[PDB]
Amino acid sequence: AGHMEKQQRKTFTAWCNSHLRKAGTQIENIEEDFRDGLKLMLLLEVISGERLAKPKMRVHKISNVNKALDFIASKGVKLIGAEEIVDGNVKMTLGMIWTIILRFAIQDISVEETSAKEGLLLWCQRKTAPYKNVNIQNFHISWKDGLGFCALIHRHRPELIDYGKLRKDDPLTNLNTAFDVAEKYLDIPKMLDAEDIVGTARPDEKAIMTYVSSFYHAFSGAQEFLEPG
Repeated sequence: AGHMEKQQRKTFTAWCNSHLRKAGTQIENIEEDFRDGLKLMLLLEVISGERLAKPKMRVHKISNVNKALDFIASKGVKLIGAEEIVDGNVKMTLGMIWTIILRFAIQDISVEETSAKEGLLLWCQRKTAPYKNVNIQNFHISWKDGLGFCALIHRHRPELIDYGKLRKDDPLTNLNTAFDVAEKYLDIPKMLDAEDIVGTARPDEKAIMTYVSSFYHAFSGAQEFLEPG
């Protein structure tokens, strides 16, 4: 339970499905749908463009999950436990998906010889720097009023948002505007809940990084496989 888990369940699920839809499927319950490892394997194949080992019981689920872990390991990722994944351990399942997001969607981001998390932050800063009422300094409260998200969109597609009519003191509108526009026009699923952001002063960094990284991939064209489906 908890605020962190709630945000991660929403964001991670939406991110996974932005890619799984390319493979003709999707998960519908992150606490249950990776337990048999099939969808975990399919997700890895979609975002890497590589072919994993060929995929109904206990060790059958363990085997598929292990096939997924083997692939992750061959890509340099640390490594939770296969048993805990098969058993539906929420914390560990979310942690595993985060390691996948970090490795396959953020780690390889680079701007002005800066990479991974710092690279993504700098890209955000470069894109939003022109806007006087935005000041991205982190992956949490800097995005709370919603102008940052609106700025990322406006910098790439000025006709989608009338930036000058955005008022910092109406964050619900700023957030909903960016979220709806990104979903409709950019194919970036709503990974964040506007009302829930207004209700906190500590939005989850991993959830925010995940969502912003999708804007990077939607606009850069840097990594074909990471573009939203």
